[PDB]
Amino acid sequence: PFLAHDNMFTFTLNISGTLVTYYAFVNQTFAFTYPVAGDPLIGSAIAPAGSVIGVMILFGPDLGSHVFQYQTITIQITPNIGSPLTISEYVYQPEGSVSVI
Amino acid sequence: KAKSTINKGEETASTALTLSGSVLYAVNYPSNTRSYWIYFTVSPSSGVSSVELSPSTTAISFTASAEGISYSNIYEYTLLTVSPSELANQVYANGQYLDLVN
Amino acid sequence: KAKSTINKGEETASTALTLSGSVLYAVNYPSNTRSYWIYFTVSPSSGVSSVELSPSTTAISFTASAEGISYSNIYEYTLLTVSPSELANQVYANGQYLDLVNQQTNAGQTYVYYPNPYYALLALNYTLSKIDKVSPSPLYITTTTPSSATQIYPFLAHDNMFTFTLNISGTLVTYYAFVNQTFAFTYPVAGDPLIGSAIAPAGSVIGVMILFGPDLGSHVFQYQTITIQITPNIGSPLTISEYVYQPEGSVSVI
Amino acid sequence: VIGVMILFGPDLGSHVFQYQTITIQITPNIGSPLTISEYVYQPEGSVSVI
Amino acid sequence: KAKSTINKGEETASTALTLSGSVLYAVNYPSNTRSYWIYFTVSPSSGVSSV
Amino acid sequence: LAGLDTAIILIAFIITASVLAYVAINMGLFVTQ
Amino acid sequence: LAGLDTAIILIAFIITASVLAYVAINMGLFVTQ
Amino acid sequence: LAGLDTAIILIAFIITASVLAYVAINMGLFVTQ
Repeated sequence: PFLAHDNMFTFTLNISGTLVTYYAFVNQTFAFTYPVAGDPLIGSAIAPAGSVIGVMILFGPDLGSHVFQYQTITIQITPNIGSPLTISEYVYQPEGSVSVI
Repeated sequence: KAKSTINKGEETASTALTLSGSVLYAVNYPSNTRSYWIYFTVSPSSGVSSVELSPSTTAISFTASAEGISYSNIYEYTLLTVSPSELANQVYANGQYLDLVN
Repeated sequence: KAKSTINKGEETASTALTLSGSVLYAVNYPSNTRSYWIYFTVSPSSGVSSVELSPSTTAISFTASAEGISYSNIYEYTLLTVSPSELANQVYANGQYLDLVNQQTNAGQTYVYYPNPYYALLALNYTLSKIDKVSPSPLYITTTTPSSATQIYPFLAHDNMFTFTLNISGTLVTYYAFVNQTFAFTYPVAGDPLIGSAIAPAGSVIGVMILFGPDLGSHVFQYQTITIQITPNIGSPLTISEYVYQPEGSVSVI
Repeated sequence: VIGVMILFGPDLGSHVFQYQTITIQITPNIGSPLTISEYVYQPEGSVSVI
Repeated sequence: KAKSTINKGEETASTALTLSGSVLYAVNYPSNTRSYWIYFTVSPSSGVSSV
Repeated sequence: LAGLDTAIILIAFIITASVLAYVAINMGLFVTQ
Repeated sequence: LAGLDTAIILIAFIITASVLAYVAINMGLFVTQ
Repeated sequence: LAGLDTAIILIAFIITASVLAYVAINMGLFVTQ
């Protein structure tokens, strides 16, 4: 029953020539990082130079009920060693359900 | 005490991050009212140093100007710690398994 | 006697506190008449040493020259001292108790951080009520309608009210906050394995929120300069100086 | 030039220093002693530089 | 006796070591759980005296 | 003894320029983005 | 012997350096901010 | 007398100012490179 308050987004896959769908359920806005390019040292949780690291922010129930429209969205990463990375974007309106914005 | 501290001061000024790739936005298209996820990539500034992105130390923030909602350290989990031997053992949607981590 | 005094003089030069993140600012957008709160995160500069942020030996001074105000030591409470164990359960939104504090574990040491200034606010509402016994409650966050709050408690009308709505268990729950005196608090945001100690370790990230009272909240900063000075006991002060004139929406950016 | 090599045992080698101050002090019979004190943050490379 | 004191007081003010060369800490890198050893080199301060 | 003092005056300033360098590039990576 | 005197001058020098140190950080962060 | 004390202290203060030069050049090289 308690999986009814979470958020939902559907993505499908074609395995062995068969169509299989998947349904999501998230109860809190969070984000995770996974290797995407040239990361030899796996397990140490370190991003060496030359290795690209993907970042995925998952919405939730508290925020997913809205849609960012004509506002300045600001995400910021702050590592322990070095200067932070402050991203500041402004969106007009999403398109295709996956927009570059 | 001075020498060791100068060594770290140099390390701080060297490391930095850049926004490699683009930033993506997932929202229900026909009725634009439901947010799904936001994804992008990140890499060190250049070939200068190796940055550590362990979620126990670094913290991804978030805020919204219009709706006034603000956040702090939405960064909780990562997949760098796991090893590709553990993932590829068992998962499938049909009679045959599939490999996730290349 | 000389050695210890030269040794102590060496430790002074290695405090090095800086500013991280940004300096947000939120007010009533339609009628820009009341000022609610100011929240900015503050971190050590680099891996030099741990800096002290205890509210007993630190001064935060807020002043605006354009209107003749000058406050000193509005630094009263922190959330670094409270342990997440006692705070874990006693908060009930609807049906189930929502958890405000987050925690991790790595390298044998556990971590503690807070995800929102709102969850940090509610955690501050409870801790002043039960943990540290005080007769005057500078903050009182309740879910009753503000009119009802005036009926049950008379003196809850002079304070300035600002709301923050949430979404728990699928029902839109609202909240109301009342501040009777301008004060400021801190709460860990990242890499703070030192819970209860109130000493920001090297490279950690700490939050600092200033809640406007009634006397000051009635004024809005337009074409004025702000000066916030976080003065620890030893080492470098930090003078946040900005120049703003408009809110640009519900919240500002600088 | 002489080389000092501290070999950890079972009592101390079971730990790992992180965000700490490590201090070593050599004390000869005549003359001042050497006082080494570094602040290690995060071990990297399997041979840490500090 | 006063002679031997000065002959020994000078050596105390002259002999001193110094850390030349970096310090190396060795631990298991994929999973930082153990600790192996620490190595560094020492040398006299200047060309002043032996220790 | 110009060694002991200037050694601290050194590190007292090396840390100072480090923070200024930290906040300077902090502004840089912000505006270009 | 003069080291008994060098300590007084030395500690005073450290204080002047420390005060100058953070005043730079205070104003350095200001101009960047 | 104080002549021997001044002689002994003179040897001591030189070594500290010497070893400060030892580390000052090393970190100057490493940083610049």
